[PDB]
Amino acid sequence: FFFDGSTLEGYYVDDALQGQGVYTYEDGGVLQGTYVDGELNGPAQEYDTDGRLIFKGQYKDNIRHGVCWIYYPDGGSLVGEVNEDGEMTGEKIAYVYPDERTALYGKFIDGEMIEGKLATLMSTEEGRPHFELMPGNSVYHFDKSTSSCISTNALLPDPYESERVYVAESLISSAGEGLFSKVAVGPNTVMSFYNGVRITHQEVDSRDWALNGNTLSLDEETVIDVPEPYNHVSKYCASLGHKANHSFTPNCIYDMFVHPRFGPIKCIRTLRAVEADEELTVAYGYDHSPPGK
Ligand SMILES: [Mg+2]
Repeated sequence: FFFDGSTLEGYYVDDALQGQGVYTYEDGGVLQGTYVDGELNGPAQEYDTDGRLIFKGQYKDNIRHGVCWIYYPDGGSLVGEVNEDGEMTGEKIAYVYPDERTALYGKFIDGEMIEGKLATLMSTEEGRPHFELMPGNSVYHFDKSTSSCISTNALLPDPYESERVYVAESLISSAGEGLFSKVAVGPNTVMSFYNGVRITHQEVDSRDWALNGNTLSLDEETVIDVPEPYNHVSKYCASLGHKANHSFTPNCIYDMFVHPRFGPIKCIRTLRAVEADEELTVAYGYDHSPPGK
């Protein structure tokens, strides 16, 4: 909120704040809230360590109250009537994907997805979202990978990804399979997720490189990998990000993603507009060298 976000006024009654106020959190979050008698009461917006919106909702007696929005840097969000304690815990909470349409609506506990059914965000009317369950039995839950288990439901595809990309034989290369866009999309579009087993950089750096075909560093402490049963689509297709080939002229980029089912992972995001049936590629780099030598 440096250039948009309405800057506001407040007034004091007996040394107590009324109206708009700003408070900084321990982690650095900046809350712009509404105050009634020096306590949070009314609409509030929170911003991260920069000017980006990470929360929109309202407080009652210093506690978050009704329908609140939580925004992730990747474009996803979590929305629902909050607990009496201000926590995203209820039966009507939803994770909404970056298209602000596809959603997983259901039971959440403190922001964790316990039972999210596929749904579509049908309207907001600009306060509260309205969801409609999609036809079917598609349910999802927070299921973060370990060092050996990639997923409790390896053949259950991510529904957002499945409408956007598919795996087929690559034409502009000889790396075998490739990842292709199903639809035409503009730049900055999340297309696919890179989930996998969670291992250590020391593990990847010290083992035979032939085991590192599908390795991707997630942060300083961990590498995401799609090891050998799972490198086969018949054994794993919950996510398909590892199928995107590497190139010196990529049309996509790896990026951090907060996924309600997979947890902290990376995703594939377009660099430019991409056409239907166009192959998606990411740049060579530290965790995937160019051919040769
Ligand atoms: Mg590859």
